[PDB]
Amino acid sequence: RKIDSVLLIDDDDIVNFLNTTIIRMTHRVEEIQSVTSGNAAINKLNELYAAGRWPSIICIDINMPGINGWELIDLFKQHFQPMKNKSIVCLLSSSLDPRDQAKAEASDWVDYYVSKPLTANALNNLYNKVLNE
Repeated sequence: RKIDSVLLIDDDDIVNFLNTTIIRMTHRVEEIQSVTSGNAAINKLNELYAAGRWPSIICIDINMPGINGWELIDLFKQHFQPMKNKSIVCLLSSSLDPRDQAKAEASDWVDYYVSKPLTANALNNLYNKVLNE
């Protein structure tokens, strides 16, 4: 019942650190990694496709120096459509907004949209989404 992994994309280290603690507190995930930008994300997911590997869950901060989480998804839509459904994608935004909630629901790449850091509830649905895969 473990989860293979989660990749976190945020440019704020304290948040990556917090989120990755709160995932540790959950005892349900095998490996956790972290990148701090959209292009570093590409390079890593890319290095990953190249392996059986694809993160079990992906979290992405909307607001990021350089391209934001929406542009990163637009790029996923275009580089990585193999995986559109081999992943579970969570978007995060410090401040929650209705516009964005709606796009997340729209988008078939984004499975969820929350504030920051991860909570235990949010991680539980994410785990349930990977299991009702």
